[PDB]
Amino acid sequence: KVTVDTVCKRGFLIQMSGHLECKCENDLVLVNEETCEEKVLKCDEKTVNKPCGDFSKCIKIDGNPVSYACKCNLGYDMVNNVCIPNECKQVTCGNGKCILDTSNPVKTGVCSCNIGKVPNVQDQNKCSKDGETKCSLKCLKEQETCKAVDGIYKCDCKDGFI
Amino acid sequence: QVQLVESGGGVVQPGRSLRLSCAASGFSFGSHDMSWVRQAPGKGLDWVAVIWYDGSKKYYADSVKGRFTISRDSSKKTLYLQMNTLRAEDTAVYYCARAAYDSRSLDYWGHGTLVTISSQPVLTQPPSASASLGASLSLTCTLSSAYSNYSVDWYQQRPGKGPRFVMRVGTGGIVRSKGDGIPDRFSVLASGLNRYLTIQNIQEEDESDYHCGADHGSGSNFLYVFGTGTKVTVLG
Ligand SMILES: *[C@@H]1O[C@H](CO)[C@@H](O)[C@H](O)[C@H]1NC(C)=O
Repeated sequence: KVTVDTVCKRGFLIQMSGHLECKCENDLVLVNEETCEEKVLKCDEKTVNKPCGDFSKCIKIDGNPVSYACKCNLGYDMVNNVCIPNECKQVTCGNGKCILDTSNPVKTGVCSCNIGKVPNVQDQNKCSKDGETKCSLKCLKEQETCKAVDGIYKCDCKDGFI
Repeated sequence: QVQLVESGGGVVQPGRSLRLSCAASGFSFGSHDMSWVRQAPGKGLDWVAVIWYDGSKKYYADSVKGRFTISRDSSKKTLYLQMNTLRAEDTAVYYCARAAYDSRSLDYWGHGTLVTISSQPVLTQPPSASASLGASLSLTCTLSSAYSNYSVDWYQQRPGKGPRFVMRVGTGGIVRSKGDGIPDRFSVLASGLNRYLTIQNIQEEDESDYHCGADHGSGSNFLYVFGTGTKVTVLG
């Protein structure tokens, strides 16, 4: 799983209230949890099995005739044109996102909250309670510092260390 | 695992409406095209409508054009079929069918719900076939020369049950995709315009109606066609 020591290929670590994950640079897309690559714009015979989005690949569709479609990888479902774990299909979190939980005997979806929010036991553990989260990211010394932006922690460049 | 359960069937008078549902469980609902297929008493399969995995396209059969509407509420993982201006011609068992992740084959079928309304050729199969226990039988499905390179799907419908997917066979006799729970006694072959489903060491449980089907996606229009069905009788 993604930890503070995890290296993200062409990406960077970010932190929410309950997990860490890699976020891609520029306009790249995730092919797995720790690797970002360039997306293809059109699915066809030349781009089969290449990424076309976060956890999505171009799939050869056998038929009369053969066609090509961009579909989510195994274990993911497309919800509002975004691939998410199947166990997160009907999870509503509010000020957060649903992630896969593997601590119970069966796979479950749990809410991981934006920085500043925590699961609310009085609201089905949704992200509707204010709480503090300490940044655990290990940023570059003298050049970077951990800051919260758009609800996540990430290593930001200090003033003058551009 | 994969499950499709239909609901909403019943008796309706000609001219009125009826909405069918299909609750899906066991798979990524957004990664599969979903279809409705109907079967009138004593007849073969008849494709009704299809909706795209992401929801970009909806296609319908000419017999239901302007009267039926397919929908999916991606959240609830439910497939709908709205039927207006019903006719006695619409009396049939309606199955919701799921397409495979990487092919047009209908690899999973519901058990069906009954609706009773009361107050160029692509594919061809012989109507019947027979064989003795333990023998071998080859079922034939013949294409038109204009579609000589088409792949066809085979489906098995046990008596009193709904269909299930067996195998898709293309030119060269290549297994393009195979259904779940199919015994090794089942195989496929091809020769020119013909596609074959073969069964060795025939059992009493092989007594079924076998249906040939194929998708046809020319231009920006989609259509799934079915043969008449070959009813197989096992002697002994
Ligand atoms: C069959 O028809 C033509 C042959 O030239 C081709 O364009 C088409 O893609 C073929 N389809 C399949 C499924 O082989």
